[PDB]
Amino acid sequence: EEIIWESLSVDVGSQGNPGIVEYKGVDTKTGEVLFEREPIPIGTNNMGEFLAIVHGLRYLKERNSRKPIYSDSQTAIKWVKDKKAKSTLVRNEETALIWKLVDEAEEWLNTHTYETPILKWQTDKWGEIKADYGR
RNA sequence: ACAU
DNA sequence: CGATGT
Ligand SMILES: [K+]
Ligand SMILES: [K+]
Ligand SMILES: [Mg+2]
Ligand SMILES: [Mg+2]
Repeated sequence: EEIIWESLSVDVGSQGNPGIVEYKGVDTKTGEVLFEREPIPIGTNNMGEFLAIVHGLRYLKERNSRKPIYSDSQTAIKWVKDKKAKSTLVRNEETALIWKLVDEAEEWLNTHTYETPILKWQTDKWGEIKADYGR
């Protein structure tokens, strides 16, 4: 129904899918960019979406913030819930870096706790998520 | 079908 | 139009 403005919003941006993947997190109320991941040469949209949420979890935990996270990715929200990124991307030399980060993100989820609500951004009702890359 |  | 996902 109502946007929770006191929140963190994350999104992926890519050049190709699979392709170059980046992500960022922003203050939903103001759009202030709070973190930005250096581009990863080969990844999928959903791996980036997943990494972005997990990074948000770690960012908020480190700052003792109870803010929820918005993501527009049904897939990544479920992957974080499951603590398991069920990506189809081939594991080979050129995808090594993204798979390393995904493995480490899962590993972090399996060794830490959090109460952060991970909420679906309702793009159809509210427009594009505030962390969108505008491509 | 829905979410990207 | 193509791809990644439930
Ligand atoms: K975009
Ligand atoms: K499809
Ligand atoms: Mg998105
Ligand atoms: Mg977007």
